[PDB]
Amino acid sequence: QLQLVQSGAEVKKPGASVKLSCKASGNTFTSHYIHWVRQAPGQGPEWMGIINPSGSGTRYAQKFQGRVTMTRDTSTSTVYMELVSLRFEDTAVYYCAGDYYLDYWGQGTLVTVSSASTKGPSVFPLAPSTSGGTAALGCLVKDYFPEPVTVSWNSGALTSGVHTFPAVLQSSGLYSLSSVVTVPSSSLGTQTYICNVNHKPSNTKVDKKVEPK
Amino acid sequence: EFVLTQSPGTLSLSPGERATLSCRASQSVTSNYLAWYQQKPGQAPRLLIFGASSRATGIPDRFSGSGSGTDFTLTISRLEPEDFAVYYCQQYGSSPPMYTFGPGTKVEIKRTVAAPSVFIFPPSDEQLKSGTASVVCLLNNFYPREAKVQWKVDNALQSGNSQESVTEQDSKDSTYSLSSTLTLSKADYEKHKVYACEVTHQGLSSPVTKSFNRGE
Amino acid sequence: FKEELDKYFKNHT
Repeated sequence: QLQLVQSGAEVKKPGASVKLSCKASGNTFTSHYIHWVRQAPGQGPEWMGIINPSGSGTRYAQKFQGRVTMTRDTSTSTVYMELVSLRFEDTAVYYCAGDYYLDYWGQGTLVTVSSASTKGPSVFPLAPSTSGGTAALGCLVKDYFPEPVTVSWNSGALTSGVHTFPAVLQSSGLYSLSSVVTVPSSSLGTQTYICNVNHKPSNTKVDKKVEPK
Repeated sequence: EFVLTQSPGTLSLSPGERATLSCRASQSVTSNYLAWYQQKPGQAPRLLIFGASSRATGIPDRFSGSGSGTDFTLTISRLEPEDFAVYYCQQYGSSPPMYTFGPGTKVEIKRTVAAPSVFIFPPSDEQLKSGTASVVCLLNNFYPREAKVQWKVDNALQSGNSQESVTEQDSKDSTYSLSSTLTLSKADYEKHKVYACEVTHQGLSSPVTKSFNRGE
Repeated sequence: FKEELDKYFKNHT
């Protein structure tokens, strides 16, 4: 019943600081070592440091010494990690983990370090012959910030043949991705195809009907 | 931070087969403090093995670890569908406390070679009205993951101006899909007529080219 | 390992 619940996603400007929290749930009757581990996009996990069960002692990875501080509040079963002088390279999912061997893990907190402002996506059609009668169509989800966005098709009715690609960070500092689906070319006159785009950081919900041009 | 290598970078195997993953340290691992973690997309890592050979609570018996000195192994006796994932070794130490994850080995599903279906998409009229033009080349349901995409504009080979994205291996047909996007201003896009992407893949006896003419 | 890790933090209680 050892479980950890982390705080919500953060967006910070370069040079600012961020303070993340990690609260134990379930069996909160003893105290455990707590670690912080981060994972940048496309990279493997990187250990940042550890705080002992009482909170009287810490040890940080050399790469983060002088930049990271861990504290804990025994009264609330909560551990905190503060990272200062944020850099572009600090954009990552930050995890807490418990016990000697990182036996159990929180769900992760996304931290984005960027000068960009919250911006909802512009959704454009990827309009649809093929030897097997298979047409490809999709939606281009362009120029949003920050991550993440969600895409569904026909309000979740269409899932077969759907590919929603991982986002790429453009040189503008904004993210872009495409979602595509393959359909029978014969259905292009019978079925309607709508991509449902949800960008929760900007409270933007866009439905886009994709048609042959 | 310890120094670790994992071989191979990618292991391609079928369900039911035995998987052997290797981790090598630059120097002898003090006290055999070597652990193994599993990670799937969108999830935290999961502890499998600690102390070189001790299985963590709740981990199936098909996972086992062995090693000493510089050379350590994780064996999955028979791969189940849920076992295809990335696996990280990790060296740890007590004085001072230090935990260092290795670079990782991806265990993917091997399947028959599948050629990509290729599609090219012109920019929408809506996007063009905004002063921007994105051209998208889609490579759908191919295996293996390796491929080459070459952009040609009025038959001039392009370089350095595209961005690519690849899906995770599909759970049902074990294929990959890839997008390549060329982004141009409306004025730059209107300078040229023929836009093409050419795909090279093991499943293709000859490169496949899809193209369109701006205007038609 | 566990006893060694505890020992590292012994001077801080």
